[PDB]
Amino acid sequence: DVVMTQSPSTLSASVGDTITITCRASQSIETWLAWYQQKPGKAPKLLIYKASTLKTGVPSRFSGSGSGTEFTLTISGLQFDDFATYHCQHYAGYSATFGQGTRVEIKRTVAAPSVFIFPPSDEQLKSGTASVVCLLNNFYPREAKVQWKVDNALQSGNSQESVTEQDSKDSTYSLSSTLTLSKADYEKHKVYACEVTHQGLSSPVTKSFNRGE
Amino acid sequence: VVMTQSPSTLSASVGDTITITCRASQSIETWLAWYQQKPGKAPKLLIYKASTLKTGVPSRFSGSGSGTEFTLTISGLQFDDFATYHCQHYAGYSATFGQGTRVEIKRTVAAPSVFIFPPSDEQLKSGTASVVCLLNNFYPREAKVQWKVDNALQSGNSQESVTEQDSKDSTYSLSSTLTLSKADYEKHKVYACEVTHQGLSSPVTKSFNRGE
Amino acid sequence: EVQLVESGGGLVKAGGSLILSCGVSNFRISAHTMNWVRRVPGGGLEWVASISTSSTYRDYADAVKGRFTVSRDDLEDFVYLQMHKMRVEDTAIYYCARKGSDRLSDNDPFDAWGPGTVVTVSPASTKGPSVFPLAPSGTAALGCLVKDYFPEPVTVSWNSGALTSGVHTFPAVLQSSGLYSLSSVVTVPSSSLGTQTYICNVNHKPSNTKVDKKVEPKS
Amino acid sequence: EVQLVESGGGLVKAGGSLILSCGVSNFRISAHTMNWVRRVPGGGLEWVASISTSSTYRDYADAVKGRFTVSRDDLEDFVYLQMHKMRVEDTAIYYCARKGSDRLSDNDPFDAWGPGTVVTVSPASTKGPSVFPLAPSGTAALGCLVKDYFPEPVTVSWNSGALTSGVHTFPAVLQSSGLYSLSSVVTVPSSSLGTQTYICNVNHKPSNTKVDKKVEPK
Repeated sequence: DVVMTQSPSTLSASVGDTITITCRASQSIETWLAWYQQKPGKAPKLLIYKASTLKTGVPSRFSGSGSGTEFTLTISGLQFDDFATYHCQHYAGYSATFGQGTRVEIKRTVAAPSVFIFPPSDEQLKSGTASVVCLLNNFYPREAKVQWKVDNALQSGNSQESVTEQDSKDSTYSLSSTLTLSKADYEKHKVYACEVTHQGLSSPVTKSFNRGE
Repeated sequence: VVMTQSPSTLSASVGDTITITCRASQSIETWLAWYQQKPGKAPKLLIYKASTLKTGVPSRFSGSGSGTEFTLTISGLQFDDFATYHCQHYAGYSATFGQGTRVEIKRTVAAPSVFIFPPSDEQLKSGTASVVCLLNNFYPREAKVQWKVDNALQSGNSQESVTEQDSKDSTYSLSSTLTLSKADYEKHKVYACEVTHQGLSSPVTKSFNRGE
Repeated sequence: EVQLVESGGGLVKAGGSLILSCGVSNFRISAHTMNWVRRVPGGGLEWVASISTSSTYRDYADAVKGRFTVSRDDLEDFVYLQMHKMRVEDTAIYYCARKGSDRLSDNDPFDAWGPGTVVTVSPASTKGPSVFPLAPSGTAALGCLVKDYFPEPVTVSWNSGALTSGVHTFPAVLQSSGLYSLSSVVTVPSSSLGTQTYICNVNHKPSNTKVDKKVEPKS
Repeated sequence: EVQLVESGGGLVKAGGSLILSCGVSNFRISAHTMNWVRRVPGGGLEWVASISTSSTYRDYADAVKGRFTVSRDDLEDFVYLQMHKMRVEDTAIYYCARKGSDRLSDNDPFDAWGPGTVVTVSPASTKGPSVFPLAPSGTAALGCLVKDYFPEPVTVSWNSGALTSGVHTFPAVLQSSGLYSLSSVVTVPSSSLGTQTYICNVNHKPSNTKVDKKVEPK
């Protein structure tokens, strides 16, 4: 029944900043609230429990406050190691409910993606499969939408996406979308196109090729 | 404790009285059970403590023996009784089974008819080559199928499937499928399956040349 | 250092079943409520199930109630999660998490976590077969190869059931790809290969697929 | 009308792990020793494990000692079998079976069996990747597609480590086939596509595979 909402969903900041993330509960939970840090591919780590108690070993720049339905995590003096996802959690006797998570990232200017499309190689095609690749390079922030069109027909269910972490040099992201088809399905169509939307783009960007280049 | 069943395969006719023997490498007193199992189904306990019949089991099943020597007897074989039978020594902490005895319907020896099928051009174009070797209407069931590609013996790239005894003529049929990628297929010429069976005086080879 | 480790993750098809377990190092689970949590795509955490001490109560999230089961083994310190009738939205990283236990507090957070195990539910619960001919080249043999389908079974007839003498349809075999394959063959008079047409009718009910394939000599 | 049902069967690669469960219908397991048995290809049966009432004893066949674990849940009537470091000879049909009460007999047969679940252990624990080019056509992008390998990870470098500026190697994705795939891309001056050669070096340690692939305009 208890719903937890974190604000904001994504927070852009710089080293040294003091940042705050808030967690709001749909009903009073006293102070039965905990905060967790999680880095990609790792397990969550408890930072703060009972709203304000700091777990032993956690640096003093982390602090928490609040009660009833409103809680706040504060990081005083952001360090590089602190860029990660943070989760709030109401914990009860038998169940637990978490927030949607807040990703803290390195602040930089908005950058629209550069889009490239790659047809399948003849070797792979002869082997019986066609992988068509769409690349979105060096964009910020991370949210982007990629759609595939084959002979102007919108595709669904035959693509997979992968996204990098913030680049160590320029703090951008890159994303790949791979459309996988059989050789026969590939060869019964001509125009292959990738369509991209991103907040830094005033209108969608399309990159395409004709089979048989 | 090692358990040995005799025979491994028993050919019999409806109405026969048959016996299966189980020998233990050391004394197991009377801690022995017999199970029936049909293909694709779970085992069923027939007899335990060497001679006690489980409730519901027909009276034509009986068991005897002790120490290291035990016998299962079926008096009046019915069709439903053609199956595999297992003996098992059971203790509090460990258990071990025999290798199993398959009871089949007796008929005369029949050599297989052997056929080989190259992959279709459609599948080849799709990127895979399935080469099929068929052994039709043979008895008994024991047969050996080997694949040779440019006279090189293949291993690990084929799968076999075997039917049950035909209700009409009591024979078996077997398929062996050799699966290769298109690239591996097209770097060789001669594809052959070699078959060994008791009904054949010498192994039989069926082959083709790729592309003709 | 208190440690937890999950096992049993992998690839399953929608509608299938998968069981995860969790072992521990340097503590006994008996005094702790144990939990399963999953990280979904998008980065959010999602509580899945909990089992209290002495198994007095077992609690499940709404999205998994009736499909998942949690069990505990306090004597050898294992926790289990059975997942049945699995859906694509079950794809996630699954962690086992310990709830704290204090003689000084009646309600504790999740203070120790395992590293997680990946569970992937592929969207296709069924797949129709590809049908290829086995060309015949006194008595000749021909047939149909029915490859790459899921799940069992496939039904094969010949000439809409008019031809049954000498037909053998083999038991399906499970290929290394996780898909099934079989063959159906028939022996016929060699002189009839010019006059009679031979068609295999393949039916795969789980995917509502029907294929009729004509088998002729090749040249 | 006494019933047992196994669940959790499937395909696993040599060295992997798999967990099976067993539920029951029309009786309670608490008074029964519970057992796992397997039928191997060739038709022979093989006892795998047993767990007595109150879990006072857990017994394993030698061939699985140290790799398998059996557990029981008497309150919801479940039995579990964990299988780790699995070998090809673990391939079999697995059944759970009930024995009589060990508080009442030191020697009982398996009087009720489930229908079984199939477990297949493939011999190949590793598989090397196929490397295909992503060919280019001011700034151009090119790369390598590294497909169909197991397990993780794969390392990609460019020009034996001489080229590092503008390289992005994406996280691997798990395909429905059970194999991993990734891409590595690099952006370069468009004028250099004639003069400079670009080679991606792919290393897959688990299969001792190394591939060098030249990416040129088509």
